[PDB]
Amino acid sequence: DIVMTQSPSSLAVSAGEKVTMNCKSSQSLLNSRTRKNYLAWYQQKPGQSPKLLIYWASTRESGVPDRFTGSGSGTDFALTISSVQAEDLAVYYCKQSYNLRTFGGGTKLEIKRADAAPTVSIFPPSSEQLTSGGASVVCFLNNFYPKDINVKWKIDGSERQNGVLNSWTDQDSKDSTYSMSSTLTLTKDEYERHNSYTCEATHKTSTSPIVKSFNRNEC
Amino acid sequence: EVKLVESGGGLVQPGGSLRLACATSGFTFTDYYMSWVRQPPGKALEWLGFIRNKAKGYTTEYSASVKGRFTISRDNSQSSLYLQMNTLRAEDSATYYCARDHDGYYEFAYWGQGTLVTVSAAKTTPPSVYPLAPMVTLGCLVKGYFPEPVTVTWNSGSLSSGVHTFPAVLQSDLYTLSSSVTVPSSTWPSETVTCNVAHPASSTKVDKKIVPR
Repeated sequence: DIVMTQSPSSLAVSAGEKVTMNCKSSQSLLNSRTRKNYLAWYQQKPGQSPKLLIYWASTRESGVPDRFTGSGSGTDFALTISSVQAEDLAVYYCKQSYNLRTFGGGTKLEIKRADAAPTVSIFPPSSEQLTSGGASVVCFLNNFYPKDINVKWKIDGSERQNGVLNSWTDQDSKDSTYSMSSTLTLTKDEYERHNSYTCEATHKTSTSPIVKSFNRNEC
Repeated sequence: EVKLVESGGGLVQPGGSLRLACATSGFTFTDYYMSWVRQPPGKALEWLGFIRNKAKGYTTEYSASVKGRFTISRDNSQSSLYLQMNTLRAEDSATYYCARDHDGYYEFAYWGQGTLVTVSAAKTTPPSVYPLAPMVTLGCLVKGYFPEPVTVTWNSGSLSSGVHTFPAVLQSDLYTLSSSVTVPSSTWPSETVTCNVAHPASSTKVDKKIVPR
């Protein structure tokens, strides 16, 4: 029951910058027999299993690049990355093995990049979904930066709040962008009452929303 | 190659039990300590327990959160590790990883791919798969399934770049997710594009061609 506390929660930094994140333990991790601090750092990239980077506080695992460094002793420790590359995108966790094992809560490493406008696409209900009396209208808002964004749905000039589920990817390693999905679901009845469907997207890359639309009558 | 493959997870009723197996090869199994760690969707890693190597008589330790309820053992002839999990609750819903810890030779710690455990009284249900027709962006709607995971590829995987697949979102015991893919407008609709959906839990494989207009 040793407690581990990590900070900050997250950070965002450009390809090439240097960074440092910290880990504090509720008691000393220093072993009197070996004179080693039993503290280790893991990297978990999105979708993947954690990988060991550093152990004994500052010894680099085989095959690991030396831009990764860890430091500290006792109850305080740190991990440093010198020239963050785009593939460092990941959540970093410390882990004590002095007595049993305990992970920290993790620090998330976001990659900073040039602002980018979402590519927005809209898709009317498929005829096979209509066949079973369901109607889902789907908006993709792809490859934008930064991450924060607001989606509004309009039906025949009137906003719709409800029936809408949004989902967000994790940052892409390959280009450092975010994407988002926004699904409006209705009954097939409700769908055929109205005409024009519109998702409007508010991103700091414009004061005007990005709008894409379809009219049922044109399908 | 050192391999570790977890199995024995999936969907399980509250109060039920599971035994996770981790099948190992490529290293002298008996010389290493082995650990189990879990991670609920979106949350931090959590150490569950280890078992020590042959030199230490294969003794065990557990975190405070599972001690008394889960047990680890190993089949040292077959090079396999186990996690027995009793009286499961919604808190146990997570990915479970097998890890090789340490002990012995020249060169790495290694982790399996993990297995998803979902503790729920909702029942297995297959997805409905819908094509999303209009550089051009197509997609696939994967709707109405339980439990996670599903896997979505484009053209049996041959389209890999320009693919986004969004995390599923649970509502009324059914997940929905979508996948988009972006091609050159010059290639579709001349060459076809097909979304392939696999939902192992219901033994579902579906293909769905993206047909224009």
